[PDB]
Amino acid sequence: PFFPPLYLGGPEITTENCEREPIHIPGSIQPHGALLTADGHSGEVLQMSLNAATFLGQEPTVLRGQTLAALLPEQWPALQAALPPGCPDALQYRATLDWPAAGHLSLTVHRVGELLILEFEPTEAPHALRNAMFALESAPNLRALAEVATQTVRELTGFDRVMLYKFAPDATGEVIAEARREGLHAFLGHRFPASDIPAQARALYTRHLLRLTADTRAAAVPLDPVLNPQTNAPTPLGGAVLRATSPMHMQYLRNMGVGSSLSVSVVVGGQLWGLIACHHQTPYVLPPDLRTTLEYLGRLLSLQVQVKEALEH
Amino acid sequence: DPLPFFPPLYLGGPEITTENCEREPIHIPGSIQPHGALLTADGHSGEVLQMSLNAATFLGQEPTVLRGQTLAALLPEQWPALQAALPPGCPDALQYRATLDWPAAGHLSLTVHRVGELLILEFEPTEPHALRNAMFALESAPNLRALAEVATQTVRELTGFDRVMLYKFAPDATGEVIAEARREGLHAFLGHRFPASDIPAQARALYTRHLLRLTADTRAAAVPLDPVLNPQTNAPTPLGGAVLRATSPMHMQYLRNMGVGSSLSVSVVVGGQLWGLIACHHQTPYVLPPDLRTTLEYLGRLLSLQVQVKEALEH
Ligand SMILES: *C/C=C1/C(=C/c2[nH]c(/C=C3[NH+]=C(/C=C4\NC(=O)C(C=C)=C4C)C(C)=C\3CCC(=O)O)c(CCC(=O)O)c2C)NC(=O)[C@H]1C
Ligand SMILES: *C/C=C1/C(=C/c2[nH]c(/C=C3[NH+]=C(/C=C4\NC(=O)C(C=C)=C4C)C(C)=C\3CCC(=O)O)c(CCC(=O)O)c2C)NC(=O)[C@H]1C
Repeated sequence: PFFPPLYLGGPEITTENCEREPIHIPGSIQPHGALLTADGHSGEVLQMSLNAATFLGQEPTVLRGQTLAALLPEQWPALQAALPPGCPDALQYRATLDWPAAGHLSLTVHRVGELLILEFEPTEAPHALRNAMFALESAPNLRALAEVATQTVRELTGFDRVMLYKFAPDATGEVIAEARREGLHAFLGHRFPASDIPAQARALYTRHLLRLTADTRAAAVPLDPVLNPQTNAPTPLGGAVLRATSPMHMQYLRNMGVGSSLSVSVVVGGQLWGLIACHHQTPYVLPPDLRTTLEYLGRLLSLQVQVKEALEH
Repeated sequence: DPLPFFPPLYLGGPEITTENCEREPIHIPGSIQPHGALLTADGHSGEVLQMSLNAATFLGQEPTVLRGQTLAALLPEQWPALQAALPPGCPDALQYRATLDWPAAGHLSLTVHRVGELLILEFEPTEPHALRNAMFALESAPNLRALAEVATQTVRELTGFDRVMLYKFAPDATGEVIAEARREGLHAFLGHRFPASDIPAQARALYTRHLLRLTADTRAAAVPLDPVLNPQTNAPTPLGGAVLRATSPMHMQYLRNMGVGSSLSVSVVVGGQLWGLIACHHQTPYVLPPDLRTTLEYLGRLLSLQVQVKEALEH
């Protein structure tokens, strides 16, 4: 099963119970964005991140009464149609708001049962993606495909190190390719145990395909209330990219000397084949539109991995 | 019966009938569609060899001036990028794309690929979260039918085409419209079935490698290359990888007979075989700009993946 989260007086995680930490219900988010939850029917704002006032420019109480209808007039009917009751928690809808306080915000919404989860992040506003797609397709074998993928991602993102991590049948890991800035250690060829990406983590990475930590020293921002009014239970955040990253897993990025990280899951035959793993030495908020490019690349790599593995077997 | 290609018309080959369907060399027509321009150049020196006859009017230069310069001089910023992206021995399927600001012609899209020692350069005029939203909707479709319907409707919304069908090949290469989105008033093709020779086998092989072709105007005359043969080889210039390459007159006649002014399709490729086709119709001529066509190319790949996934959920 899982332990209760901390804020419901559950045990503090260790290296003894690595498999039961509820990474999907931390009750908090990373501070480079803001999150609201809301009722599926009424559009009634039920929870907000204590930092919402910053991004939205709204007097705190104003929000926690109001309706999405009021708050987002153009958007609220689109949401209603895009995310019908009963849809999967994996389905997401995005829009760009030209919002008074903040030039442009990206809005990302998904639905978990009766709750809409809304994420707001700063945003903005060429051929590198098309060029990359053809490059991946003409790679002659899996090894070269891995090399092209890591190089392409590094060029698109500027990340200090981009690896292709591959899981063995027992969940043992292997960096099989790596693109990195001069003057970093080389993790190419190394392996790591199946514990280092635990079992509920690989389960969530199978369904929600891109997760990231923007600053390994930033404090999480609580949800208020912490419990969903609807249920008097924890809000599932597993499909939110803003959802707080396990302090366990941030402590290990710090011990490595990483200040910003990001992965895209590579899913083949319904299973987690491997990750596109990116490292930055300093804090780094990759904007939403560039993340989208990596999300596309994730799908394309998933296709090409199968194609390429089929021409060996 | 499968038989080798005839020589093209310009090398004294025969004209094409219902008898000799399978034997047109559809890849080497010696000509392009008039809404863009094409140059060929030597892959090592960058000497310009062939050009479409309309090139002066896209590129704003006399032929003899174009042909008298190397790509190093014509494309000083792109020439080194081309050479890195398209190394000798690379496959003909690999494409490099850039946008140019050309004085006389505005923003041009440049698409380049390499066939042996030849570079082929295509120039076309070029011009929010719809793709991301579509990607997730496709993935959440519960079964093959719902996927097919979401895919057709999405493509129609993105493009404005009068008719978008998903066309699926059977094992005998007969096909069948399994989903479609269509303009009000058009008659349905859904569930119809069409004989194998409707898409003959020399073109199904080509659609397994080069995943997007179109006819922008089914009455437009093709524009010859000049000279017609590659001076490197005194042989035909391979245009199977060029979206501009002129479209065969037997195909063009049939689209005309169906009342179509504009066509397009992306291939859906599963396990190395052509599974089907996102076919698009418009009643009037219609040019879809290169950046919009890129969205369809990306959807072609997504759909190939999702078709595998939906079919595996099915035994
Ligand atoms: C006692 C718990 C441990 C633990 C937990 C844990 N790990 C993740 C996710 C990841 N762990 C990774 C480990 C590596 N990072 C590397 O750079 C390398 C190799 C060079 C390895 C083996 C990786 C890559 C991930 C994926 C996430 C990412 O970095 O982008 C989680 C899940 C966190 C979340 O879902 O928010 C958890 C709880 N990992 C351990 O190694 C032990 C100490
Ligand atoms: C003697 C040869 C004949 C022939 C020539 C020919 N046809 C193609 C390609 C296509 N034919 C298609 C037929 C259909 N169009 C539809 O709308 C439907 C159903 C609703 C069918 C069955 C299709 C879809 C294609 C593919 C092209 C596209 O979709 O855009 C070619 C190859 C063209 C080229 O690569 O240059 C040729 C030479 N067509 C015949 O019917 C026979 C008599």
